[PDB]
Amino acid sequence: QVVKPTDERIIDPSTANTQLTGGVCYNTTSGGNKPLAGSPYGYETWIDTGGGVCSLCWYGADQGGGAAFKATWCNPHDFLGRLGYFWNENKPYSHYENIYCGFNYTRSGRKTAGDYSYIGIYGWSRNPSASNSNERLIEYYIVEDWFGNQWQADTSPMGINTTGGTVMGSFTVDGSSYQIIKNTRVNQPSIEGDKTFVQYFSIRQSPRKSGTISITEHFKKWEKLGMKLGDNMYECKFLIEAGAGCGFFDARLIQFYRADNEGNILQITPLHH
Repeated sequence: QVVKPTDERIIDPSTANTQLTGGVCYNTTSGGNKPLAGSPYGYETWIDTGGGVCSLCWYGADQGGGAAFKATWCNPHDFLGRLGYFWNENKPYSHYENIYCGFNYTRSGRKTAGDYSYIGIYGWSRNPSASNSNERLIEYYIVEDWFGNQWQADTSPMGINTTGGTVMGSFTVDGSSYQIIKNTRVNQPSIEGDKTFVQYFSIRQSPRKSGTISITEHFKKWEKLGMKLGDNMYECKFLIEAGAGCGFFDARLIQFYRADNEGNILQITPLHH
């Protein structure tokens, strides 16, 4: 019994399908979070100079819910483009209350993003007091959609053969079941250098290109399964990741907002006939 917000500044994602223009584009690796002018958000790009042309283009503070962007890649070697909240102020997820993201995008078709790919919500968290040192750094994904590959349709949810790890459980939210997976990344690149850390995934069983993500509901369910996030959330951004391929992602809407359990808006973007 968390009340879903009904505030009229919330844009209905189902009909938010007007092509945006006037993007500001970034074609190289950003080197972490970069803040956006007149916006609460920041972007990050990871673009391999050894691959082909990639970009992320932000649609600005006054349209598309304020976090909308278009991304492109061609022969990338794991392109990541992402935009949303950057935190990293020593607070657990629960400090940020009930986080929601409304979205609506187009993208290139099946098998245009390599053998693995991810679309949805992404970030990191820190939990230094965790007794298992593997669990002191967390990378997370809520996966609404992907590009499939030669072997599996983009209409079929990815599994542990793509993510690695172990199915911990599942639940239903925002109109679909989600499979919850935990994976350990052993001596791999992170935001703290090469080390061992864990990854939490929620995989939407019915992939989709528009709707609302009740982000905090994922965080709550992960923690019930022993998948703890700790006390210093790094960020919470909308992501497209392409392992390879040549394609695009083009959002007409990405709108983050936060509300308390009564459903009152604490933060929303944007902001007479």
